[PDB]
Amino acid sequence: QLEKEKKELQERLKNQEKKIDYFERAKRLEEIPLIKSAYEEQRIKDMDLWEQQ
Amino acid sequence: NLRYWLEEAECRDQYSVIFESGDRTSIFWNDVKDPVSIEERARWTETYVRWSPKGTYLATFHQRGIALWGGEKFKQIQRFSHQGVQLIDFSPCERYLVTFSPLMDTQDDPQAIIIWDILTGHKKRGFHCESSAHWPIFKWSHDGKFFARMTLDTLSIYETPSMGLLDKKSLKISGIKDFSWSPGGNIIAFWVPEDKDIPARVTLMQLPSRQEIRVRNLFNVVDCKLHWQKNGDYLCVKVDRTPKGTQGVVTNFEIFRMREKQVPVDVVEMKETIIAFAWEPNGSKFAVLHGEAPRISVSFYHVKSNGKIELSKMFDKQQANTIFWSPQGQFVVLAGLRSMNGALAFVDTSDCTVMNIAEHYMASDVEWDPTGRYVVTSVSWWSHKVDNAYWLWTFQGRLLQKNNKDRFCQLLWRPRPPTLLSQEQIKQIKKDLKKYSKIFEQKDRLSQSKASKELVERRRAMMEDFRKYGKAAQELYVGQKNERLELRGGV
Amino acid sequence: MKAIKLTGHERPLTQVKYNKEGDLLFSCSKDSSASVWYSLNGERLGTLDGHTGTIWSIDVDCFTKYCVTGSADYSIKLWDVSNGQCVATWKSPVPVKRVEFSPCGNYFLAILDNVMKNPGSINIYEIERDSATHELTKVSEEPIHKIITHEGLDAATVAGWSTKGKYIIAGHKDGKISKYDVSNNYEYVDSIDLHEKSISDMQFSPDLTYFITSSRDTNSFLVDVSTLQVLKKYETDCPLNTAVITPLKEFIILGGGQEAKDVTTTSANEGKFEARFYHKIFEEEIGRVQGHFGPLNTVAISPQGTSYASGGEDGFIRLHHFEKSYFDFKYDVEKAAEAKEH
Amino acid sequence: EDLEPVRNLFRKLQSTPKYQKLLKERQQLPVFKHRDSIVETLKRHRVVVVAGETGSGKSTQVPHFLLEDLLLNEWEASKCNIVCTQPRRISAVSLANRVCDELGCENGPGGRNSLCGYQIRMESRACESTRLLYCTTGVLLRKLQEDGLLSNVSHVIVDEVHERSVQSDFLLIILKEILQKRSDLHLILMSATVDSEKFSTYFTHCPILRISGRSYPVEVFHLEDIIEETGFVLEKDSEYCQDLNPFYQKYSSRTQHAILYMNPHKINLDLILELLAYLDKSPQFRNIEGAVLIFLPGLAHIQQLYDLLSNDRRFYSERYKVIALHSILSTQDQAAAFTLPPPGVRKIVLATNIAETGITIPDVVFVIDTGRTKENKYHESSQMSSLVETFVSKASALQRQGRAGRVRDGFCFRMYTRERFEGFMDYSVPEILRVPLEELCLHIMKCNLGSPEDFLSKALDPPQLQVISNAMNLLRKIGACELNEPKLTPLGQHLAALPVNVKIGKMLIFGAIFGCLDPVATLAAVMTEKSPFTTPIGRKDEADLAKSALAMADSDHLTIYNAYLGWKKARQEGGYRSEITYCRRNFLNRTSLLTLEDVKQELIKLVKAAGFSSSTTSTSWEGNRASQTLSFQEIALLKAVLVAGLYDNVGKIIYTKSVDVTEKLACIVETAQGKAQVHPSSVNRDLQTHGWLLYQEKIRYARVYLRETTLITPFPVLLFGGDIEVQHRERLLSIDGWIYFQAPVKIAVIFKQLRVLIDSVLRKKLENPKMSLENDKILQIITELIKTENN
Repeated sequence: QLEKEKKELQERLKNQEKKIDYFERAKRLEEIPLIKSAYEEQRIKDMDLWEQQ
Repeated sequence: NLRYWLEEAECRDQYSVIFESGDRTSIFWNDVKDPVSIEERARWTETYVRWSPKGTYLATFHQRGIALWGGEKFKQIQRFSHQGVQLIDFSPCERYLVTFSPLMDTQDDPQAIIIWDILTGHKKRGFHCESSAHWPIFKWSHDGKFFARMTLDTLSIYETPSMGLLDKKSLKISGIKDFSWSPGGNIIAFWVPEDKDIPARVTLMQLPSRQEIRVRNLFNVVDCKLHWQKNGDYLCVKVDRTPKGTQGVVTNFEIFRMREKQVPVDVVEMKETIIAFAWEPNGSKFAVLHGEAPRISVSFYHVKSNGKIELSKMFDKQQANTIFWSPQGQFVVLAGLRSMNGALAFVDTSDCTVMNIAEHYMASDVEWDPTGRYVVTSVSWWSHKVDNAYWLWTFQGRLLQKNNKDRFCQLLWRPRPPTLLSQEQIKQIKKDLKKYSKIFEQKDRLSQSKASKELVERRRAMMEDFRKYGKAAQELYVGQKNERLELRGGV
Repeated sequence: MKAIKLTGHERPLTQVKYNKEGDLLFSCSKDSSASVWYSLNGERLGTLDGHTGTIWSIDVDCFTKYCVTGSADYSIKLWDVSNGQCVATWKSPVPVKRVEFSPCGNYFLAILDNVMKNPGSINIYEIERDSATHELTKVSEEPIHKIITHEGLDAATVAGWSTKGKYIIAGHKDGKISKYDVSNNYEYVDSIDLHEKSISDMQFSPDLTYFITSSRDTNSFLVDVSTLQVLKKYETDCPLNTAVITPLKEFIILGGGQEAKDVTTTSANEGKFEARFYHKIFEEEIGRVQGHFGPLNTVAISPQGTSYASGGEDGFIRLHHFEKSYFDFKYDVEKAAEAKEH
Repeated sequence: EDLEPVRNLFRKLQSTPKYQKLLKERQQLPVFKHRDSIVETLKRHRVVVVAGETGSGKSTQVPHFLLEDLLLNEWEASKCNIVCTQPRRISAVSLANRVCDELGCENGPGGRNSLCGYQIRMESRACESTRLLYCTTGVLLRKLQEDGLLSNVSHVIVDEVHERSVQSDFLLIILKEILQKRSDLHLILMSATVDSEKFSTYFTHCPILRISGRSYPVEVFHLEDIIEETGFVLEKDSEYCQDLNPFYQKYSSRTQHAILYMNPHKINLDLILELLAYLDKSPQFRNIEGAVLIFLPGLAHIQQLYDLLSNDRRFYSERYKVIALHSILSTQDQAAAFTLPPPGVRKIVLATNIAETGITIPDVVFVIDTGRTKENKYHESSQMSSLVETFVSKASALQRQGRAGRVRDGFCFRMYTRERFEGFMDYSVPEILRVPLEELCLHIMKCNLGSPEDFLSKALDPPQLQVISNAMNLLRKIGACELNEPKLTPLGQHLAALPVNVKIGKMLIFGAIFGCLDPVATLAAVMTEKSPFTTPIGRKDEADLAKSALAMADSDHLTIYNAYLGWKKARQEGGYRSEITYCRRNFLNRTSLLTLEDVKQELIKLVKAAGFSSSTTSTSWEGNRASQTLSFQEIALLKAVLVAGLYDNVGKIIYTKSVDVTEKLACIVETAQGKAQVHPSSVNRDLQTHGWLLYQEKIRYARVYLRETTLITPFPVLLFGGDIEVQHRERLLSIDGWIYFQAPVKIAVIFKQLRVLIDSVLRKKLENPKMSLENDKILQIITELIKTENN
């Protein structure tokens, strides 16, 4: 019973680790196009601010 | 930062930021198998190296002027001439840099707190020197709209964009022992002990109105500590009260609620010697440590479905002195920092259950992934000198590696905030409802399984043939002359 | 790695060696004094003075109590490391080209060159030591055995002992390697024919169960002691003077080069005699490390695998401390297999 | 700093025949085998502990190897300047001379082109080429007050860290803070003992280099060995007579009987005489030249053994020279212990714990250790020092043993069993801590190192907070610190800059303000140095009578001053022969009187450098007055300045009218901390008057004694004492609520107002030391008032 609970705990922990890692990887992949768009907008603003200064 | 995170092949984690390997300030990834070194740059900093809040710039100390190292392959794009400086820190929105000289020169005269605007590249202000207390002595608001410092008899409030003086005034309030800005727009929590005619109080003040919106007198207190929740939802105050025997007899927790009408107050706790408190990141649970039992006791608190926040679990007494929570809320580290052994214990939450307990010989320093996957802990050579190392570990209870480092100075992860967050992303996180899922990780492991093939096979065969040759000689030698083969000279 | 440069010798280097704990480095050159250096910072600890000729070989015992040198002046000397004094000299009828201690420090061999009419030989000497202090008590003026050049081989040029001193392995001026059985009165056991030129170095793996050869014929061979099977071949376009097997990582370091002579070297191209690192198992060149102004004549690796030193025909020793990129250097199948563990 | 001139100087020195000769001797030292490992470890680590026995060569060769490496090898350090601290003046001077010789320097330390120098209190031997400085720990601490980062120093070496002195431990706290601020500073800790782990741990587990080294072995004989070898028989009727551990079964039944029945609570002086006679008879020791050093718990046992040696026919010959070494003796009599005896004469030095640390007698070969001391205990509730000490610690006994073995092999005879030694405590109770902390607290505040409480909490062994509070209360009472804050007053800033006790420093500053600096600097030198009065063995009553013939104004302080004036006169009028004749007639140490002149001139220079000039119009003391007795008015002023420095040390004379004219009753004094007797060496021992006594020190021996006393009058106490209360109805004036004077109410109010005037003038003068007070009406009236009290 101790070995069974230890195996079930290890499997639950391993499944939790994978879920968190895959969730963060998925969030980052969906964020890439937004980061690129935000970089283009920031580059325009920095260029306008430089020209104005 | 974001681009590199997409393009680069691995599998699967964070970027550093290492002081230690060699006489060099050095760049690494987290490639699961090892951290792989990207660069090692000889004498890049002359004291300490600091990241910008999104990791955008690297702030590098040179004794002839602080430098902001930018561009993908790293060069100085901006450098600020202030010597005698040791403190070199940003506004939380990456727009302004504050430099402080605790060593007077004729650089400061006597304007030792110098504020540099990153967007222009110019010194906007200097403010004359300081004696008290912990850095930051001059504290920004979350938006970077306001900036302030205490005079003991008067709070002075300074204003972005030009670093003016708010209302053309400073707020004549006396006896302040510390002040903390809210994450929420825009509020200061500050507190006053027994000052002559005035009994002790905690004040919540709104700005730019400048009104003491919630004051509570606390009465006869040795000390208090003001702990904001990370979104500004709550202010917890940790209050140590005094009987007529002149003792710190009992710690109380009193929680102000800031979204709720007319700022109601949850009085929660009464207990012996509370030495640490920490909120759940982005949430509403909390964990607490109590002294003198004679090992340190741990108490765990959750929010009830009927309202109030209340004790829910405890665990037996331990060596943990520092409570360090994951940015993803679930995992909390209970760490006995500055102990020779053990002393790192790991708890999964809701309903606080201990997952693992591990080594880190002479542990000093501790940090997490911004999304909670990895823990890194280190032993600075400024702190300790019997092992000197960094230790890298996965949230589960699996060590990745421990790498001893010869005169180890520092480790810091490069910041990586989640780029956007929304109701549909929060919905996608709930999609598989709770049971298991099998959509992503099995495909990444299949990709890794593909990475064992095509020219790879001949090399796998070579590795194998070598291990076999070696086992054969290993056997023979044990039998013939009782000798154990090795690849490095034993201790 | 980071490198610093040790200068002391004004003459081409002939041998560098680390001691067992890897905190001292010993070197000899065509000068008549040897030097001892701290391997941490390259500071010179002191010198060994008394020979009158090039010192070809230096070795240090497993206790770091004595080192032994072989010289062009037709002598071998034994030195006390803590005060740099000579405690014993043997005279030789021929120059001595190489010396090495047995793994436990009770014997050393010396290669006696085949000059004038001498056929050459590997001499074995015994040092009787106090079992507590490891100080010597007796040295005999005679070797306790002389392995005269075997019938059919040219003279030995290099030799070393295998694990527990059970075999002596030798390399010869005709590119052969031969093996001698220490228990059986050093009798000839076997030989292999590897190189088209003389064997210029031969060094052992950390456990002494295999070794690596090098030759000016551009090739290097990894060879098993017990069978003399050739395990690996590293093929170069460069005449080699020296080679080593690294601890910790599965790497090989090779070194040699061809003196420039008549062609002009530009300032951009100066300092480009290199050591080449190969992967031991895959036989693949993985790096070249520059810094020398003439051929590399000797390379040594610390037994901890944390630095290496090279001595050049330029009269310098470059001392190298490995960095994190070196320790983490891994083929993709090596990352895979190291993770398969857990 | 262009090092090339100094590198070229060193290369020239290395070519000298002197350097090459001494290099061959240096190569024989144990530490030389570790030269390259020491240098390489110091390159890799900012802090290193170097542990190894005395005589291994550490203190000479570790600083030398570091100097050699920094000059010859292009280390990335742009700077080569090494400081090596020593607890002892003689060690700083002798090590610098030895290393200067080993460097091939011809002019000695601080000579032209000398790479090595030394600096001790009142003596500096360094030049612009000096890159290795040996100094006393308190010299480096003063340099830290001038340069808080030691900006011009590259390497600090703290030697003899195992002595665990207050100044060493204090320096280690400061150096730990500087090592956090400066990445370029290196620290070496040198120890003779094996507790290198505590120092390693305290500096973040820094590397320990263990140098295997004998050097200069001391053979140890325990009480059982001494009894066996001497043939000593314990007589059953002797005052030393009061399952024997199986360990003793190897000794004779006589020795077993002597060990079983010998009183462990008495020092067997008869066994010391037999042991001394055995050293001359024994074939083992008879041919060994050297001095014998005997550790005794105090002056009474020194006298008892001196009398036994003087009366014993075995020791009556010109073959022995018996010398006492005790804290009570003059600096000249203490200096006699360092003089070599004539050839064939055995020197016997009878010493307390004064020989146990900080002092080196180079010719000691034999140590006799009684294993006993007398120790100062401070009682906080009474503010009294008591002298009551028992067995020494193991650390103390090993340091006594190590008095043999310094220059050559030696012998240590322990007048206690091996088992008794094994049962000694390892360390004495708070060697650094048990002492008063006021000078330490003053120094902490002078260096702006925070509160004394918070700073001392960081010590290896923190003192009790009550000791710190008491020390701070004394600094507040003196006026060195503000009343509510740990901040130095202008007086405190001047006191912290003077190399003397706060009470003596206040006396010097007041001596300058009252324009009496020359006599007061002589009194200050007398209070800091050993008494010039000697009491030669067997001539006590003649020495006491000669001191009484010099007695001045019922004051020990003015009696010593009068002795100095008469010596100065004898030297000026009759030269060297008159000087010696005066010293011999009055039992004075000439060397002590010379040191008093040197210390006086330097104290005057330091007070003048602080801006306190003596007025050029008082030609009264600087010009030719070696021929005049002090006027009564000058005596009154000197007593007043003594009270201004020492007021915390006042007591009321308990006059008891003797019934019997023949009983010389000792003068009894009531102090704020209880009753005491005037010490028998005082001219006031038999003082039979009502009044007030000032004292320098209150010490517990068998009784509580007041040392170095002065009879004082009311006006000094009223002007410079603690709080004045006026009892208008009773016509009584109280000072600190316990000192009572009968005064008309108007006179009592006058003194209360005169203090406000004094404090106003003193404050202005302490804030601006260069301000002239010559025409100050207030100072003139106070000086006139003090001068009138005895008319």
